[PDB]
This record gives sequence, structure tokens and C-alpha cells, in this order.
Amino acid sequence: LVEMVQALYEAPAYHLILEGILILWIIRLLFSKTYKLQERSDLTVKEKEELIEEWQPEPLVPPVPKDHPALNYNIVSGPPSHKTVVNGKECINFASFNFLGLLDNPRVKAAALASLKKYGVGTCGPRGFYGTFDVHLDLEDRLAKFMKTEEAIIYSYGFATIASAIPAYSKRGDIVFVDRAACFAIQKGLQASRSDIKLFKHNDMADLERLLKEQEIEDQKNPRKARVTRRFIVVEGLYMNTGTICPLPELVKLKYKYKARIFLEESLSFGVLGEHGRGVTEHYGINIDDIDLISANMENALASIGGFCCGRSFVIDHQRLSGQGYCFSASLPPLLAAAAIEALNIMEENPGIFAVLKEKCGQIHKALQGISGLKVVGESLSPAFHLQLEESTGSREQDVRLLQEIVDQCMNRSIALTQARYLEKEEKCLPPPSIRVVVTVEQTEEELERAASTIKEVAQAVLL
Amino acid sequence: GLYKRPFNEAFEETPMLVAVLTYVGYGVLTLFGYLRDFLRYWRIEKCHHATEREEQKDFVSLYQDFENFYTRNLYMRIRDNWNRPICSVPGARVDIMERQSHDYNWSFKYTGNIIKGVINMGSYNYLGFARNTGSCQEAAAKVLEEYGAGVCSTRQEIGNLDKHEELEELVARFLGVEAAMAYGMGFATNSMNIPALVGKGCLILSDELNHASLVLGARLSGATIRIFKHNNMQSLEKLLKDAIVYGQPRTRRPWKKILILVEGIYSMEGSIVRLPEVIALKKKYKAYLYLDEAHSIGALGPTGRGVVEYFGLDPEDVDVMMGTFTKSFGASGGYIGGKKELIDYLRTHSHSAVYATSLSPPVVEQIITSMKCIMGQDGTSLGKECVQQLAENTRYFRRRLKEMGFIIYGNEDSPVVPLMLYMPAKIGAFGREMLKRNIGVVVVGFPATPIIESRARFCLSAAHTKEILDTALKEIDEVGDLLQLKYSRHRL
Amino acid sequence: GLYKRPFNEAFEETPMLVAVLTYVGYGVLTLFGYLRDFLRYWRIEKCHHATEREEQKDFVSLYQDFENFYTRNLYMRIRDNWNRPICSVPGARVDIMERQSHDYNWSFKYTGNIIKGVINMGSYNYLGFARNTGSCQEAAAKVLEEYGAGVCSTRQEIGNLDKHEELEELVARFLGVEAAMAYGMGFATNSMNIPALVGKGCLILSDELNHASLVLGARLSGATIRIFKHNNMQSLEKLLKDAIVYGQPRTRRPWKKILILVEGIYSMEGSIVRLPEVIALKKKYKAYLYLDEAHSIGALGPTGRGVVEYFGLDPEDVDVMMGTFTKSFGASGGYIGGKKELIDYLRTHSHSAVYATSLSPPVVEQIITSMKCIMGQDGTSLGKECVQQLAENTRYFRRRLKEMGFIIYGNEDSPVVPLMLYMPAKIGAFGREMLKRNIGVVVVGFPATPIIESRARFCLSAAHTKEILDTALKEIDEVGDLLQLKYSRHRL
Repeated sequence: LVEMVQALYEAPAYHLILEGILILWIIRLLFSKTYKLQERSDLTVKEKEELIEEWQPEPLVPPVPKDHPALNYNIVSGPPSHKTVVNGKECINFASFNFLGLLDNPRVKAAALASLKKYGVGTCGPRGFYGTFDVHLDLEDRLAKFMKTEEAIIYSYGFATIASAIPAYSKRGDIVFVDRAACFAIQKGLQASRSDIKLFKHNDMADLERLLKEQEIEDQKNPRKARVTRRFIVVEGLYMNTGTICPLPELVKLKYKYKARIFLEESLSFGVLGEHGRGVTEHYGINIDDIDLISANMENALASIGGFCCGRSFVIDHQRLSGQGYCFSASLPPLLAAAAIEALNIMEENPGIFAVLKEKCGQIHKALQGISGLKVVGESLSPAFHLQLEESTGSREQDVRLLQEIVDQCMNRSIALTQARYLEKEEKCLPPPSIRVVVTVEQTEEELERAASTIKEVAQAVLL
Repeated sequence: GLYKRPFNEAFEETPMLVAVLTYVGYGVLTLFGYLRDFLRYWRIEKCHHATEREEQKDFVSLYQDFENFYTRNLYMRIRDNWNRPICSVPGARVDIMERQSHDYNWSFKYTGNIIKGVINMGSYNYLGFARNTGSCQEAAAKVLEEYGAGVCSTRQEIGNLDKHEELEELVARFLGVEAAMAYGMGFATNSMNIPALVGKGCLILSDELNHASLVLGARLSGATIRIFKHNNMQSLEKLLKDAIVYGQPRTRRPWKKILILVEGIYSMEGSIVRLPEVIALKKKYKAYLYLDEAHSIGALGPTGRGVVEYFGLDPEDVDVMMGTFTKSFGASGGYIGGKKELIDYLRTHSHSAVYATSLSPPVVEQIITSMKCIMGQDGTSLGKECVQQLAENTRYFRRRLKEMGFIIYGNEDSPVVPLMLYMPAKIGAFGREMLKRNIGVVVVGFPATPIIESRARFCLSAAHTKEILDTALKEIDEVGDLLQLKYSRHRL
Repeated sequence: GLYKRPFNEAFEETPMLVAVLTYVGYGVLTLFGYLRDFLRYWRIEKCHHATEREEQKDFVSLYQDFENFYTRNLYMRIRDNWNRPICSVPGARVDIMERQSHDYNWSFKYTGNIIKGVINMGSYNYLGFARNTGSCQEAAAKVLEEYGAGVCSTRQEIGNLDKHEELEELVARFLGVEAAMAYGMGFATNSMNIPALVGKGCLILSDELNHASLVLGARLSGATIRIFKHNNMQSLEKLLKDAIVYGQPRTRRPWKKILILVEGIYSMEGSIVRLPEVIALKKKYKAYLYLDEAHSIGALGPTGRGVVEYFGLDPEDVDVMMGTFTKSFGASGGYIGGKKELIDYLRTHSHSAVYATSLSPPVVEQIITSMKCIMGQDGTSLGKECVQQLAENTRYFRRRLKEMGFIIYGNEDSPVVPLMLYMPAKIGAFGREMLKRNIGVVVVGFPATPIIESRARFCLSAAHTKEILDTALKEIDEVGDLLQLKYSRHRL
């Protein structure tokens, strides 16, 4: 073989370069996987116009049945409050998420009126372009102090709060372990981001542990990818669809065991749970710093339009420049912000109203127990819980119709109830039809007993 | 498409030397940003940033550092232009709280004094309805005293009220469509009503300069999205033809639907959509039209009926008409108008209809009062003088600015006036020198725009008198001389 | 698809040495053919061929010479094997007129000698109905006497006759289908009924080993033709799936129809179609089936009803059942069976129904008599005896040939035994050696078969007895030893 090498070295350069390009040609041919036919056909212009004229588009909106219950809207002839007027009939409000009863507090109205005289109704611009008022900064500081956190950010719409907070931190290729029975806002937030969603059973830490261990195995498969993948656990403090609280301590321990941050939704528990109404964290005593991001809205308890997210500056300062509902939308009107600030002052002044709400929820939950055709779904500490059908028929339409018949009978009996509404096609895990019951510090004990008796008799009559 | 009126617009191209100097500036900024990152990497220079808590150092880093490059190196240097707090009604004159920074804009602190009587060119009050003292404020206060501020339930549940029905009837009469619906956020309108109309297997032809709400709404739905050039009717026609002819990409089936998303007036560019061409192509190819009228619902038209009134078209031609009350009417909200079947289907199958709270009661009263004032139901000549005044202000401002030698984008009848600066340092320079002369403007930089095109947008109003416009024009001319911002070849 | 009985077929691969020697022989033949063409061109050697007349020398040459290359050089050297004139009934023993050539097969002169008692393996009788004397011949003689041989008009015109209706109803009862129609030629059946069923815009999935009549019928219609591998259900599935999901080739519109042309028994290969799989695929993908039962209509089946009886499938599953009376029943003709709607559409729109003469009366009479004999309307035990004897002969012959050391193709039930020779010279050698020993066979060469595979085919019959099979096997063993034809690895 040495003689061959010597002869090749004695060969001219052009011969060797030609042989090299020939070898490259051989490689190209051997790796020419695609097979071609040299057959090209182009459509004739007449055929193209025939296709253009033939095509007929579907109608923009499909024909809607006239039997849809959601088509009929309840018309309230006045402010939605205790002793309201629904459909021209006087009723007691058991359907509106106003727990603390701050909607009609005269101090809130006075503060809103003062700020309305000072600033007006509209802000007329995003937060970047002359849309930031001093009331917005005051409200953000008030929220930060009240929640014992470093920073808070306020959005002008409750849905947008979480639907824009979640996509900001979660990107494509990440892992999100979200509870199964999570509200539509969280579902749309998770759809906006393109990360991989893992769903676990409602309040089952066994399933969370199992999923985390499976992800740990997959990380052991490839360390380089596992170095650049982030893991989040999105849970709600007091669930909307189910009405059950979440077990924080186990979640926190799993966080510190498996290196996955926690996003908490506190729309329902922000102003009802804990001694001072700081949410589920105070109710459990877990430290505020353990949870990365805590979201809520100012609409249920504080009785004003908006929402907010709170946490350390490290996580919050990102939303100011990456949140869609924040960067590309007008800011909250000043009067709503002033109403929120006054409501915060009232909440901080006397913290016994949380205890009053707790005792009234206990009374109504105890009284309601005993319905033959309806089962109570929720927990004793929840202000809003569900009444579901004990014996479910074959189809959902009949269940909805029976529940609506019960609701109408109750409404004619001076108790105002609403049924939980969902998008049937869109919801991932679609809850069973249920009657929503909401408890307020405004309702006295006697009205609670009367409402229990009324719904009891109506259910017994209708189901039989 | 026939234009009953002349359609004049001028988008002059950038001078060549100006482009070269722009790239020089951006290269210098990039190199010094890399240098600063290296210095901070080895802790040679202390960094004024928050860091993750000590318990979580084991966790994977939350952010990727390279994504924040232009935030640390370019945005921080001129951060003082944006997020300017105000403490007054955003009228023609606004009061700006003054702040100072000694850490090169990393941290801000508020001085005691407040700047007073700043001419406001950044706010959106086209018709000048942002007044703290007026009939609309009296009506809003009257409703606020009784109804309270805020409703605590969804529309499908007890949260529905009579005020919302009254507002919907008023809006339906205003636009001229059969029916309309009102939402509590302009962003939410698009983001939660575009997915309902169009789903997977359909096509959404989107303009090149759509708002972020329209893009997000299209992205949430599973439809296929194609983008045509900005007001390039040839490109729209070509995409329509190819979409109808070649069918779906993977499996050559006909599309279920074709939806065209367009806006009335584009904010940053300043152009007005070529509506007659779009309507003609929509009729020819049997597509559907979504018209976003956030900017044109109050500013444009002899009576402020919209852009369809401006062009003289029939409102029944456009399938979906979205709009926002934030810009012109002075109250936060949104709406969608169309045929009755559309509105019924949306009332039944809309995300914000089922899952989100309805509008506030005082806000709907302010909208009702302002819209009645524009209609003329009040009977006072006020509200009709506002449109004439806005048209005169736009004509005067645009002509005077164009005859000084500046470069201005957009149509001749669009209240938004973009003035081009073309350089990164001139953004901060223009902002600071304008505030120093008591004028508030909005400057827009690179990542938002093309690289060569950095601008400053003026939003005119009917609240602006002639003296205010003359003062603003004189100061703008002086600053243009100072910074050499007159890059117009035709005039100077 | 489930097989009630086991399904066995063996296609042994060619030994490599035999392939190399085959190519050596074909190369030698090609070179000497080129040399002979050169000699014939320069008139050095007298050419024994006809030429165009003198008055037409100026015309363009009628043929291309290169097309006749394999005719002049390979076929002409061994032309004596084929076209052997027989002068007796084609029974188990046939009489062949002797012919000899003194100019190397270019011209033949008939010697007065007449070879007698030649064992007949080339004739296509399978139940031995080609008899000089019998009940069928007497009935045919009566019908010939009273009717006359041949009808002089078309079925639609006065040429229709009562015997044809009787034959059609008898065939319909025989197959088990609702209705059937009869034609005067099986080739005509295919070529004249395939164009009626499918047209432009339909697809025809044709087998890889289909008869020339089916291919011509498919070509006459405008439908697109795709060919799948022989009895590869994977390939049939692949083509069906691609055709359904991709649509028509240029404009991806859906196909109007899909038609699958298959045969019962392939004559040259000897294999039997996998009917259950084909029916399952037809039901799954919604295609139509055209089953050609020329060979299997009499040979296969416990009662001789075809492949559908053999596998046990329901006769109503197959859309169209073609068939031929030439092979088994001993009379020329053809038929198509199916549902009444199909038969009515054919009687209305069929090329041979409208433009061609119908069957001859004696032929239809003899077919009726033979079919009644098979069914059992005569009352004699015959009909079942023929089927049992044919099955026994097939099994015995195939077992003996395989145990001797030869290579045999096809299923074990098919009465067609395609022995393999593999070489060009061995074709002529085997033909001449078999004829010298009083056995007649059919050999096939290159332009027909793939180059490596050249075969000699035996068609068994129920007329052959055990003595005849023993004699034929002994002679075949002697010649196979003489020519070294025992290529089988497993047995030798």
C-alpha cells in the first residue's frame, strides 16, 4: 500500500483534484434520496376561474336553535344588590359575587364621586403614553402593602389579568402542570402560550407526584434539554367550578422537591379567606414568599372592574413590558381605582367581616344539607358552592331544563338564583350542570333559613 | 372601487445618508451593549437589578438574558420618555408630575413640583370629550350615586342590567346596523370574539399592520393566518385567488370560510384603509369582512359615523364592525355591530359573554351621553362643531408641518400625524427637548417599527384652539432646526 | 380476510448460476442476431422474406425492421414448437399433422405422416367436455338441424333469439347472481363491456399479470390506470389509500369511481387470487370489483361454481363477474353476471349488444347441455365425478413433479402446472424432446415472460387417467434428467 501512496504523491495536482470532485459527485448521487419524474403540469386559466366560481363559503354564523336557554338574558331593573328586582319581580340576591357587600357602601360611592370630579371617566391611552395617573400608583402601592409583597401590577379587565400573566413567563417547550378543574381564564392563558400542558386530577397530589417523577425520568434521558426547561404549577386558591380549597403545604413541598415554580389564582379567596383576608396563604399560614406569582381580580370582593397580580419585583417587573393586556390597552378609569382603594381601606379597618362571612357560610352550608334530588358540592368555608343533580339523566339538556325550572320556581318565591354557565364545546373538563349559591355578609340568618326551606321544598316538588 | 373624493397619501422614502447614519448608531449601541454585558458578567461593575432569592438558585433561570438585551442596553437609556404620570384630566393641557433619576434611569424618584399647562399631543381624545366638568359628567355622577360603581356578575347570569340594553340599542342606531353588543374592554372584544366566529380549517387574511388584539385573537383560534402588504390591493387579490384555487395546504380541500381583518385608521402609520377596493374584492370572492374602527369611529366622517360614512359606503356591506369608545367618546369599552343573527350567536357563544364581567354603570352612562351629544338628540349645535373643528385642525397642522420640510406619513385627512426622526439618539433627544418646551409627544423606536423608521406621533383634537396649535408649531420648528429633523427633498 | 382452508403457494427463486448462464445465452443470441442483420443488409446472404411491390417502393416503409428483431433472430429459430396443426378432437389424445422444414423454419411442408395418440397438455379442457360423441353433441346436432349455424343480425335488432334468453337465465341460476348476459367472445366481453362501466375521471386498479383483453378494455376507456404488484395486498392498500386521499392527479378533485380488475386463476403464473383480502379492501375503501373467471369457473370449487365457491364467499359481494365458456364447457363464448340493474344497463349500452352478431345456436345448445350436466339436472352422477377426478389429478401431478426435483409455480389447487426451464435453448430443446416422446406442451419465452423466468405449462384435465399421468411423468423425468431441469434446492 506504500507504493500506492508514493505513486499518488508523485501524481500531478489536477488529476487528484478531479478525482476528488468525482468522489464528491459519487457521494451526491448516493445521497440523492429524492426521485424525480420530470413531469410538470400547470392549471389552465379557465380551470382556475371555474374553481373560483364553483367555491361557495359556509355562512359566518351557524343557524342557532331558538330553544337555547342562554339566549334569554335576565334583565335587572336596578343595581344588582340585596333586595334586587329581577325580571320585574322583587327578589333577594343569592346569585351575585358580592361577598363583603361593598357595592353599596356610601364611602365607596363618595370616593368614586370625588375622583370622578377630579379626573373624569376616561384615561385615553395606554400606561406608556400619558395613561398613568397617580391613583394607579397609589392603588398598586396599597395592594403591595396589603398583600405583604414587594410589588403589584393592575390590569383593567379581570380575564386579561391571568390570560396575559401566564403567557408572559411560559414559552414554547416548557412544562405546565395545571389542575384539571381550572377556570376558563387559566385555560385561555395556557392556550396563548405554546408550552406543553400536563393535566392532573383535581386535588390529587398522587397524580402530581406521578407526573413530576415521569418528567424527572425524561430529564434523566437528556440533561442538556433539561437544563433549559422550566416547570410551572398553576393552581387556584378556591376553585370556581368545584368550590373546594387546595392543599398548599403539599404543593410547596413538591415545589422545593422537584424545582417547579407555583402560580396561584386567588379570584375567589382574595377577600374571604384568612383572618385578615389575604387569601389561602394566610388561611394555611404558608409564607407569602414561597408562591412566585399571585393573581386575583378586584371584581368579586372589592366590587370594581379590574384585576391584579402581585409578587416580588423580579417576577412582576417583567409583566410591565411583556403583558399584552397591559402594554396594548387603555388603563383603568380613575373612579374604579378610587373605589378599589376605598374598599381596601374599609377591609383593613375592621377585619371581623371575614368572620361574619365565615359564620354565615357555615350556617347556610349546614342548613342546605338534606336535599333528596340535589347534592351540595363545595366546602364549608366556601362562599360560593354548587347544587348538582343527585341522579343524572341521560342527556345534559334535560338536566339544564330541570335546574332552570327549579330556578324559576325559586325566583317566583322571592329567592334569586342563577345557574352556572359554560361554553360546552370549548371547556376541557366540562363540569356537570349545577345551581350556583353565593353567600354575602348582607344576608341575615333568617333569610338564609328561609332560602334553604324554599329551595328544599321546590326541589322536592320538582324532582318528584 | 370608485372614490367619490380624491385619495391622497404620501410615504416618502428615507434619505440614503440618513439610513447609513442610523446603522452607524445602532452598531455603536450594540457593541457597547455587549461590552456592558461582559462587564456585568464578571461582577466587575455592580448591577442595579433584582436577583432570584437564595432558596431558588437551584431552579432553572426564569428568563433568558439575551431576550432582555434591548431592554437593558437601549430602552433603559431613554426610559424617561415613557410612563409619564399625570395628575389632571387629559385635555388640551395636562399636568405632568416631574421625576428625576441619578442612576441613569434605572431608578426614578419624584420631585415635589409638578409641571403645569403642558400641551397634550399624546392623548387620544379626538373629539375633546375628556372634560371633568360637563353634562356627561353630571349624568355619570347621577348614575354612579344610584347604580354604584361596578357590577359583580356576568351578563348571562344576574349581571345583566337595563343600562347595557339601552347602550346596545343606542349603538345599533348610531352605526346603522341591525344590532350591536357592548364589552368591557376593547382588547377583549377582539381577543374573545374572533375565536368564536372562525375556527380551525378557515383562513384569516390579516393586514401587515394590525393591532396586537387582532393578531392575538387570530392566534387563539386555530385558523390559518396569511399576511398581505399594507394597503396593497394587488397582494390581497393574489392571496384571495391562491387561497380559493389551491385550497388548504396539506389536504387540497376548499376553505370553510375566508375572513379579512382590516382597520379604519392605522395609528402609527396614519393611513386610511382603501375600503371600496376591499369591499369590491370581498363581494367578488365571497369572503367576509372584519372592520376595526377604534380610531375612525369618532374622528372620521362628516358626522363622525365612522369610515364608511367618510367613503360613502353602505354599512350593510361590512360583515362585522368592531369599535372602541376609549378613543373618541372618552369612556372605556368596546362593541361589535352587525346583523341580528350575528349578535344572537355572539350573545350565546362569546367568551366574555359567559366568563367575564359586563361594563360599569357610570361608564355606560357617559358613553350614552356622549353618543347622544354626537347624534344631535340633545338639540344643541355642540357636537357638530367638534367634527368641523377637528377637520380644520388636521388640515392646518398637516399642511404647516409639511411646508416646513418635515417628513410626514399617512393620508391628508387622518388626525394622527407621524413625524419621522430616523435615528435612535434623536428619539430621546426629541422627547426631552419637547418636554423641556412644555409639549408632550409620543416617540416610537426600533423593535416596534422597522429599523430605519423611528417616529413621533401627534394626536390632534377638537379641544385644541388655534393659539395652542401655533405655539406647538413654532416650538416644533425650533426643535427641528436644533436637531436637523427636516429630511424632505421636495420642500424645506 | 379469513381462510377456511389453508392457502399454500410456492414461488422458488432462481439459482444464481442459472441466471448468469441465461444472460450468457441471451447475449450470444443478440450478437449473432446483429451479425445476421448486417449480412442480410448488404445482400451477402439471400433473405427469405417478402418485400413491398415495385410500384410501392417509393412509399414510406410499412414496418420498422428493429421491431421484428426478436422475431427474426430468436422466435424464428424455434418457430416449429408453436402453431402445430391438429386434425382430431382435442381430447386426452390428439392427432398432430407432421410438418418439416429444410430452410430453418422459414417455410414448412406437410409430410404425409400423421402423429397419433399424442398426450395433450396444451388444450384448455378441464372437465373433458370436448368429446366427439355424447349427449351434448346430439343436442347440438338437433339444434343445428332445426335452427342453422350462425345468426345474421344483432341482438337489439331481429337477431335476438329465444335460445339466448334461455342461456342467460340458466347462467344466472348457475352463478347465483340475479342476472347475466352472454356474448359471442370472451375477448369481446372484456373489450366491449369495460368501456361502458367506467369513463374519463375514474380510476382502474389493474393487476400486474392481467390478460390482454382486460388491458385493452381499460385502455379503450378514458379512465386512469394504475398497476399494483401481483397478489401484494400491501400494494393494493397503498394505491387505494393514495388514490382516495390525493384525488385526481392534476386538479385534486375526488375520483368518480374506483374499479379493481382481478382474475380468478392466472394462467401462466398458476396462482389463485386472494379473494377474501380483496373483498375486505373493497368494503373498507368503497371500490368496485371486476372478477375474471375464465379459468376457474369450471376447474375450481367443490361443485365447480368458481373461486367464490372455492373460498366460500358470497357471490353478491363481487360487483361484476366475467366468465368464458371456452375453457371448461367446451364451447366458445363469454358472459357477465351481476345485479339486474347492471345487466339492464349493459343490455342498453354495450358495444357488442348493439353492433355485433350474437352467439350461434348450436354453441348455446351445447353450453346449456354441459351446464345442465355439471349442475345435475340430467340425473347422472356425472358432473361431480369430473370435478373429483380433476382435483385428484391436479394433486397427484403436482406432488409427483415437486418430489422429482423440478420447480413448480402457483397454488396447489390450480390445475395449471408451470414448470420452469430458465434458458432460451432449453425452450426449443424441451418442446422438441416432449413432442418426440408423444407429449404436447406449451413453452413461453422472453418477450412474454420476464427474462430470467421461461416456462413450460401443463394444463391438466379430467379426461386424463392415472396411466396417462404415469406415462407423462416418466417421460418428463427422462427429459428433465437429459436437460438438467431439476433446479430445486429442497428436493432433487
